[PDB]
Amino acid sequence: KSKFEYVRDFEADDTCLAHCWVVVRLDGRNFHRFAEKHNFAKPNDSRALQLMTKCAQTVMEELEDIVIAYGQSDEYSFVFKRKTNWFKRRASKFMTHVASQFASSYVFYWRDYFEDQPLLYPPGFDGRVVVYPSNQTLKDYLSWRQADCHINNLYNTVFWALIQQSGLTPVQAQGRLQGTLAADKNEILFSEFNINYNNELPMYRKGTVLIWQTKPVPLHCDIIGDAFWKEHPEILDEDS
Amino acid sequence: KSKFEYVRDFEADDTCLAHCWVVVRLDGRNFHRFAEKHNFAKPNDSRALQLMTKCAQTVMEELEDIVIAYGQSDEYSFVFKRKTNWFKRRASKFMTHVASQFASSYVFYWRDYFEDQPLLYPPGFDGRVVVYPSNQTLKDYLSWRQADCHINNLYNTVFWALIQQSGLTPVQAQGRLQGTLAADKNEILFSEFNINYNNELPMYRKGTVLIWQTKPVPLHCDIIGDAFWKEHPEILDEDS
Amino acid sequence: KSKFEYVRDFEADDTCLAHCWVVVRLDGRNFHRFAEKHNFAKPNDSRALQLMTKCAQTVMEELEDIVIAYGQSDEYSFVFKRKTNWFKRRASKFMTHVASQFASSYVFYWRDYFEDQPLLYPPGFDGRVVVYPSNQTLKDYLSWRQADCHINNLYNTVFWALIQQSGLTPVQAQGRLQGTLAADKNEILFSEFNINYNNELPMYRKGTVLIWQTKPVPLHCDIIGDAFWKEHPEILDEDS
Amino acid sequence: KSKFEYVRDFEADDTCLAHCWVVVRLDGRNFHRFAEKHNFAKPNDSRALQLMTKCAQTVMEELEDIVIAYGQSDEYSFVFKRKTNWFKRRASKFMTHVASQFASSYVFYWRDYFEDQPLLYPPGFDGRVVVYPSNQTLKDYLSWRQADCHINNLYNTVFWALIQQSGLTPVQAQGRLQGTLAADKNEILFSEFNINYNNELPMYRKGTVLIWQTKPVPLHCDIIGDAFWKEHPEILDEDS
Repeated sequence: KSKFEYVRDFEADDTCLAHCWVVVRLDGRNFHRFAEKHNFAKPNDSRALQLMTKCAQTVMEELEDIVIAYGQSDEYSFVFKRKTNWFKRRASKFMTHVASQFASSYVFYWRDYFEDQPLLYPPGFDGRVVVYPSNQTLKDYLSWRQADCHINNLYNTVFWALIQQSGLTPVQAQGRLQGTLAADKNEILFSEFNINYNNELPMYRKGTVLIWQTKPVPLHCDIIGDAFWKEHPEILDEDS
Repeated sequence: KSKFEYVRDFEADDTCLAHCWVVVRLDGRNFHRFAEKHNFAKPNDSRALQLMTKCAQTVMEELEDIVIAYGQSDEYSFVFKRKTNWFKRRASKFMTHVASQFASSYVFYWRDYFEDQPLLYPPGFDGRVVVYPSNQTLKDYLSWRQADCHINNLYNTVFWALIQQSGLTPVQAQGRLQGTLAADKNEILFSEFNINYNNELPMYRKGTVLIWQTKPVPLHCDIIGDAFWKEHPEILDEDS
Repeated sequence: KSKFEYVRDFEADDTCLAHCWVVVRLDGRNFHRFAEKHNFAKPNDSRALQLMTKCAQTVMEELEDIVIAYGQSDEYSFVFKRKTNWFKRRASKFMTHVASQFASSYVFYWRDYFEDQPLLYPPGFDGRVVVYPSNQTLKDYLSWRQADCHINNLYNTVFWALIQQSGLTPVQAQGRLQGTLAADKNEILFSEFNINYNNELPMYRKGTVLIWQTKPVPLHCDIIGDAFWKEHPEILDEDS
Repeated sequence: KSKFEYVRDFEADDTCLAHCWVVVRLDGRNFHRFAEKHNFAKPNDSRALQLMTKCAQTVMEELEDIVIAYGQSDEYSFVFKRKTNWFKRRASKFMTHVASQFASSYVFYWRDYFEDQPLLYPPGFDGRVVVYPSNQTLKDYLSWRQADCHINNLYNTVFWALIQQSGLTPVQAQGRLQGTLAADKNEILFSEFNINYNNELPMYRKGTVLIWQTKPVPLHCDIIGDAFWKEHPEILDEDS
């Protein structure tokens, strides 16, 4: 009917390969500018990070089949169990339901974390869907993101200390850090600022992992090693 | 030498066929419940509708290459010009940037339309991407959505009149309307409720179209006929 | 400055999910008619089957990264190792190179198997590509095809015996076999035709597997059990 | 049933955008070597070209919904009408049925064109599927291929004349031709070899077009201009 209904023929199938892990990853859009305009503390800002996590919790509570989420900096990844058929496994549905629910929550709960700082404008989020064929590839993905958190936090902590405390210019801080190794960065934090990196808050060092324990609770533990997985076998062991 | 970086190989290309119209369509998620919980007026609620449009305007102003938007009820469609290469024409990018920016705006500008009614929880939105190969198919798509607005508004107007004014039960209203034709519904509104359907507000009857005139201005005109397109030839005539 | 070159923009990416098994499966097109027209012996014809295998061998020798092939009746499946990047893993390339090389070989080597029977016309082949995320799914796929060979050979052997030896009409044969179980079919072959099914040629019962031993050698063994895989661990154990 | 049947869930949809032109293009695989080994005459070999065309005719006769084919050098393109639903418009089916039927025919009819030259080995063919959204884009595609034929034949004719008649070395011929314009190449053919390019056989200059007139007949006419299309309006005018 309608005579215009034929246009439905143009919708294409975007089904995610069956019995595989489906991950939706979100990145705040132009959050470098968003951070500036909202006076985000460098190198880490607890308000921003906890707001993100609160949004991830909401996504996990409102959508379905998400078994684990991992967030750090301006990103959050959501893993849907592989036997899911939530929306016939259509990529577009995973993407938009996660992206929209997250964004609405970001604004909705903003005041709970930024009681004094006013939200200047509704932000946007970049999103993508990736399918991982195995438990090992999924874990490697999560390790990839956690390792990224580590690399960036170490760099940023020493970088901002050089600026905010040593008085160096952004360009000077960068030059001093170029070519430096992990051990070097640690030595600089210790010698020049009397900072023990390993004592920095767990959230800033490892990021945040959300799992069902029922409600999604936050943890700032290592997920690269086996310990985490051996202790929460229900996640990867699930059927299909 | 990351070692986990190989997981990048899993990202798949979701490029939209070149030189074609790209449409992102959004639908409020479970908005039947959202409407109930927020006391939306039936059959039409100006607050809700105008908030949606405000969101569409924000999406058009913050993203790029959107030449026309059309909304009605709990939906809104965004048309990206066919020569766009905004994000290498990746479907996921169109989807998430539109969905997220729309959702954050929905919460952000809520009070501007629901000054008294409080927002009980951050809503989610359903989204999809469709590629239309020609100007005629794109027009037919828009006509399909506008015709949908007409069909539903006529049905809902008489439906809610039977309930809110005749005292019929939802089930009775439905029974009375089954098998009825468009002319019949019009007759019922006129005879039993002294309602001239054609005099109902334009926004409720035709929905809202957004085009650049620069800023995106709202119009509640017919877009099925040629009149609209002959008057705004810049939209379909653009290169590529 | 060609001016027509822009049509290249329309080519779409059809890359197969990285680090996964890629299978190309071929089916002779309308081979029921081809078999009739070329006097194929029923229920099995060694000429046809061995010609197919010869073709599979040529596909494995001329293309690259194929680690195992399995054929039966009018089909043949080719498995490409998962670390292959042969053609950027484009589905179309796997499909056409396999399909074309197979078809040309079918005609080229025809006389080597049908020395007297003349080829009446060049046949066509149906083809498809499927990506299997794991070793178990790939094995289950091969088992699915071998089991198919078993089910059909048992059915066809008793079916053609009822016709070619009992004088039943095709429709009568079918009626007699409807509702029958595997054991029943075995009983019928034994009692009424003095045929011990398990003694039928291995090729007809299990089909043909091709693996590198270098050249691709034919084997008519079971591949559903673990025996085959434990003995040829190089196939599934390969990197990536 | 089967227990292995679940593997069917892995097959992905590869449907071509509805109501659009579907083109399957084939390129002989490593035909530079094939030409050498079979003593193909340079710059053009009538046997090779006519064999290709014979194969294209067979593809058009055995498959369905192909309305026009265009071939030149070692390639052939097949255009399927846009309202086709032959195989649910699955790319893989267009690809493999065209590639296989073509290849089997190439071998089958080889002797009809190479009566003395023996076929040393069964060749392979590269294949691809492209979807064109409009009549204009389809025509531009065909013009792109015909123009390519022109460009290459002009270059090759003068190139091989320089070698085969002027005694230049391949590397010298190339150097002399670098930087030369169309008019220059024409001047060289005329002045040095007394060759009027425009008098070369139509097949070598324009290639071959196949259309239904019913059977697919060969034509060596221009298809870049409107003349051809105005005279055979049935092709682009067909419904959908």
